[PDB]
Amino acid sequence: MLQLWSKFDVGDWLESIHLGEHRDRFEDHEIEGAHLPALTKEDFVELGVTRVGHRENIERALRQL
Repeated sequence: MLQLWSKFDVGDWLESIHLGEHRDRFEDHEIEGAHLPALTKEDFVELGVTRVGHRENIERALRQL
């Protein structure tokens, strides 16, 4: 479950939803599962998720969780 994911698990989840291109930068920023729901648009841009569609897919995958 989400709250228990390590930074590496977050990276694997990103890959599972076809956003693996962002895992290295999420890993470098030590993003863990518990952090995901609170990340803002600005945090995502800082993590390099600059495409609106990617951010929308991240949110959609979080809701589906």
